[PDB]
Amino acid sequence: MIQRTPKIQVYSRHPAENGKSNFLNCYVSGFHPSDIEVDLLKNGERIEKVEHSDLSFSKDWSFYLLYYTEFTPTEKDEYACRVNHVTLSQPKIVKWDR
Ligand code: NA
Repeated sequence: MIQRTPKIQVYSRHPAENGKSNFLNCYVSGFHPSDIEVDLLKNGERIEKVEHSDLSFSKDWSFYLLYYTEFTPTEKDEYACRVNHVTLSQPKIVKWDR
């Protein structure tokens, strides 16, 4: 058996074909086992509608998840990604910078 704690990165991107659109992204990387729970949060509340959840693996024991959706951030709102995995004794919450 092998188990590996996910690396978690939270960031925003504008698709170049539609620059007015903005996406909030949580990239959860290099984890094992694949069992996982991942949410985007707005002001502590789970965002229910997340349009994209893309899972892949490299080696059989290394998984990668890109979890993202369109959003409209204001200066006041706080966004975060919350991840639960067997390697994390408590949920890990990573704040979006900006
Ligand atoms: Na856990």
